[PDB]
Amino acid sequence: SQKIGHSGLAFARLWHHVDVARDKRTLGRLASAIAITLIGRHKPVYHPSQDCGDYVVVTNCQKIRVTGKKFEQKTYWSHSGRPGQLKLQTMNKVVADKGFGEILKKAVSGMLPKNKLRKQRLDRLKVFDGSENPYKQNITAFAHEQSSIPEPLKESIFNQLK
Amino acid sequence: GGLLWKIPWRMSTHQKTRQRERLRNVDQVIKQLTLGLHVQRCQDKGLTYQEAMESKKKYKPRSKSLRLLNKPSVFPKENQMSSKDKYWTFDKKAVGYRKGIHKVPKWTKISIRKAPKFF
Amino acid sequence: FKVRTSVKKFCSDCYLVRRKGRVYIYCKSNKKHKQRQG
Amino acid sequence: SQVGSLPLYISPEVQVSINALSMPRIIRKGRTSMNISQNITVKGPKGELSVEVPDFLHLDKDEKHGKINVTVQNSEDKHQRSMWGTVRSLINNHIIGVTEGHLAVLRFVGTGYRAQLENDGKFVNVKVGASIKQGLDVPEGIVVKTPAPTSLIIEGCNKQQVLLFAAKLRKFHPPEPYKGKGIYVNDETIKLKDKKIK
Amino acid sequence: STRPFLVAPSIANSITTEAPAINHSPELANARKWLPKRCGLITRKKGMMPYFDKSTGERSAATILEVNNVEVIMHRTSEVNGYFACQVGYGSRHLSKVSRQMLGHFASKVVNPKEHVAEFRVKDEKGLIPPGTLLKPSFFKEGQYVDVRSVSKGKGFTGVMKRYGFKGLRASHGTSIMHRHGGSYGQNQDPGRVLPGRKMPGHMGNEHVTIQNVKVLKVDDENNVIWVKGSVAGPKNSFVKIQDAIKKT
RNA sequence: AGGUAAAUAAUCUAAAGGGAAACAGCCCAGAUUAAGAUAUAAAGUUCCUAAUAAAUAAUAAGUGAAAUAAAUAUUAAAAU
RNA sequence: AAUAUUUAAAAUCAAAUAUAUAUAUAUUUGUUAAUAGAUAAUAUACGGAUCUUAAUAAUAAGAAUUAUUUA
RNA sequence: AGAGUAGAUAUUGUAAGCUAUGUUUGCCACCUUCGACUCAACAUUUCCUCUUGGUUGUAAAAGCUAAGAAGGGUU
RNA sequence: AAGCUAAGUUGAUAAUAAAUAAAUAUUGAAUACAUAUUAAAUAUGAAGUUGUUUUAAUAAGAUAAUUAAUCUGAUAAUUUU
Ligand SMILES: [Mg+2]
Ligand SMILES: [Mg+2]
Ligand SMILES: [Mg+2]
Ligand SMILES: [Mg+2]
Ligand SMILES: [Mg+2]
Ligand SMILES: [Mg+2]
Ligand SMILES: [Mg+2]
Ligand SMILES: [Mg+2]
Ligand SMILES: [Mg+2]
Ligand SMILES: [Mg+2]
Ligand SMILES: [Mg+2]
Ligand SMILES: [Mg+2]
Ligand SMILES: [Mg+2]
Ligand SMILES: [Mg+2]
Ligand SMILES: [Mg+2]
Ligand SMILES: [Mg+2]
Ligand SMILES: [Mg+2]
Ligand SMILES: [Mg+2]
Ligand SMILES: [Mg+2]
Ligand SMILES: [Mg+2]
Ligand SMILES: [Mg+2]
Repeated sequence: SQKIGHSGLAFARLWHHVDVARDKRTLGRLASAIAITLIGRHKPVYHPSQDCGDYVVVTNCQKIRVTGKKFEQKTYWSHSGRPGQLKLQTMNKVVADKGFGEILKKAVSGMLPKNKLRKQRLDRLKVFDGSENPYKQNITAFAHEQSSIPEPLKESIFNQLK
Repeated sequence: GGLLWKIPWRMSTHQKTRQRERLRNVDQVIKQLTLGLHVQRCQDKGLTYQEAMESKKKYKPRSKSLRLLNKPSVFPKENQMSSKDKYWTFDKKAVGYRKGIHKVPKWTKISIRKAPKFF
Repeated sequence: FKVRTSVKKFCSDCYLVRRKGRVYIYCKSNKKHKQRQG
Repeated sequence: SQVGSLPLYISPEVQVSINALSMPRIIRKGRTSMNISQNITVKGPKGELSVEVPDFLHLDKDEKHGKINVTVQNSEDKHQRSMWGTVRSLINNHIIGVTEGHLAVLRFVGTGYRAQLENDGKFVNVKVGASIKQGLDVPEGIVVKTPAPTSLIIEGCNKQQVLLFAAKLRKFHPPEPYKGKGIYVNDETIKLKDKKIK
Repeated sequence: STRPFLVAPSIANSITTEAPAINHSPELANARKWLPKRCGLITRKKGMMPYFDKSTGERSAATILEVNNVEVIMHRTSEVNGYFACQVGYGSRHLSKVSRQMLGHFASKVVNPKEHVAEFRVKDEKGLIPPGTLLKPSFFKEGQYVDVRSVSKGKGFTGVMKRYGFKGLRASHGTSIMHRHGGSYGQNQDPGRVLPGRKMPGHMGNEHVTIQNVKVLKVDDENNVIWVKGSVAGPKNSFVKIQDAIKKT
């Protein structure tokens, strides 16, 4: 009886935004939160046989928080398959070569279930080092929360793009 | 020793909680066994159940097993034991002359409360 | 230079040193006293 | 601690002031954290120097007697006291530099060993023995002159810079244990081994 | 005339920061590269002749590379492409062979249909030659070094001996039918597989080669030929890219 | 010595299920057939993976986090 | 503060409990940490991700290690 | 301990002690081909090449010992 | 004779640059001294590392044409580049 009704809104791939400049969680703990919202556990309509994930946009990744000395000690491995060609890159090298978004993407990828939906769930995670992203308008906005935003700033974000 | 019995040498915090609970349950069984004897003796003297429970004098057990099980020196209560004795047992062929309690077979059921004074 | 797990002070001029996650010894009086904790 | 407790006598010609940073760097560490949100600008007749002191360090001022005292909010923490002593030492060194000027004497003892200034004094050419031109450029804030080829005098407002440059020159040929030969940063001496020539 | 639109504060109030530069980027990669400062030429190898020096009599093999209608077609810039290069065309070709799309592309750049087209990457704008300017053998100077690049001669399925210089097996002393084989190819059951890259029979040739530091010993435009000492990869009538040597000057 | 010979107890042999990643012999717990409401055992509760919040101290080594590697040396902390 | 020993609830001290009960007797419990030493062959191997927190500041994080505990 | 002109720790290091590897000779029985030719891949406990510390026993040159180093080479 | 070859000819050992291991230093307190820091600041340092050069693979991007009697491919024929 509870299932009968308009179910379209429930299965809507909303877009969430996390600003690492304001968020105070570390890399691992933030990754765990991002994985849960990508899997869809936050939705009461979730079933393991369905991909109910929601797009997650992460900005200002350069202010990520890594504790200890992992930034220069943690090693990322990638083996082609031939003996003697194992590559061990430290986190410092990876971010300098690809970016801070890849650290989050790598962390989230492990959290995701090892299913056929892993790759589809990972691409839903968009990570940007800075604040400039093409998905600025692709976020959950509400009428009752536009009072705080000044009009000149609002117009710049909407019309003035790229 | 090729076959892998991956039994760790330390317990998790959750195993320790369960061990403390199991010791308390055994003590509560002993506490209840004595209580029944005290109440039964009091009823034999003529008293009723209620006054027996409220009697100032508590008849101590006379059997050897129950008398010793009520001695803290012989069978200490959980709140009386040391942390080492709660989680560690005595083995004479181990470094430190101690080994994890969880390595004792059927440790959940068997009761080992006393260890040698200096070991 | 002496690479030993046991580093000791012989000369009254040796001084212990903590660097690169290791213990060093240097003696201005005599250079044979130099050792590293390895 | 004890070094940081020493009074600091400031002459009238040398003025010392504390300021604040518009961009406070926050360098992270283990269980302890550090924040730098203040600046000290020591000024005197012989140039001026600046230091970025930590936020948890404040300078007490007393016009009478020209005495200034450096204090920290909590001296119990090891990190604070360690920084307290270092800050005390350096500001004193900056003050001494801007009022008198630090000096370094480089002495060459080997035969044919000498230093000649090139590029209108900007370059120091060392001749401690080699088939390749050897020398390093003088940095900003360091003035180098050579009273004689054998000797050399180096001065500047920063004690750390002048001695680092002098030490860098020394690395070309440190003193030899057998016959004294090389560059001497100061009056330091090297014990000569016996002349047991085989 | 304002369309409806709503903004979430999560990005309206966010501070503005510029993403740092990453090595995986055309900008950083271009700055790391080792590129020459001048454009190049497309040539067709016509053969090889002896070059007799008239002052000392030394006889050195020289391969003749002709230039025919070598014209610059269009440019490539960092702002729109990420690298600096000069597209160069060679030769002339009948309209019946060139695709309609390509014939339009050439017309847009006011050039003839061309036998070949190639790019010569350069260090910066200063090396970009204006489009439509014809290029001559005089573009190179006597006695300077250039790098040649061409597809090598085909050789078909070539065995281990001819491909990697394997010494094969004994030719006598009881050897069985297997003489021209490499012998072993792995270990016994530890890897359980032939490791990748194992040297093995295959096809060699029709492959790109880059001979470096080839010396120019005669430049003349009245015959439309360039003389370069030595050998240039490829067969009769094979396109060769000449450009200033990066290693030697 | 995953060796050999006996003594006591349990399990496998002939034992499903949960836990120890995988696991004949270890910790629980023994399958008549259903259902699935409630208690649960061992074991767990950041995500993969069903489930959590706290109190007091120590660690700065990623030591450690489900298979503890020793004599000794260094640094530091308490008591006499 | 310097120097020389040990790292101990045995003795002593503190606390809790059972009896005679304002006290005494008896029983029980409470005494260091980090690093180096540190070691081989297809490939990093806590099962993997990953785990140590940060005021300006978020509806909101601050061991997911070790030791003793609570709900 | 003892040699090292002097001095145990430049170099050497009796006999006993604590360990690491599974490269030799063994032990258990869960499990019934040495050498040569060809091609080699991997480790470093580094033979040469590169940087460095010690060497009354580093005057120079050759050397001894030790640390970082597996990119190239090793009839 | 052409072709193929090496016993022959030509070239290459891939710079510049960045951070580094052992090691050599400046200032400097915690700890009046000393201490290159397992404190904050400042420098050197290897045939190694990142890179660079070279080959192979995908094609982000770019120029142009877009119902065709000389738009794009393939089948078909004469062939070796
Ligand atoms: Mg042969
Ligand atoms: Mg034959
Ligand atoms: Mg075989
Ligand atoms: Mg047996
Ligand atoms: Mg049977
Ligand atoms: Mg079973
Ligand atoms: Mg049975
Ligand atoms: Mg049954
Ligand atoms: Mg670990
Ligand atoms: Mg587990
Ligand atoms: Mg006692
Ligand atoms: Mg491994
Ligand atoms: Mg002697
Ligand atoms: Mg011996
Ligand atoms: Mg080594
Ligand atoms: Mg010599
Ligand atoms: Mg290299
Ligand atoms: Mg040659
Ligand atoms: Mg001092
Ligand atoms: Mg010194
Ligand atoms: Mg180099």
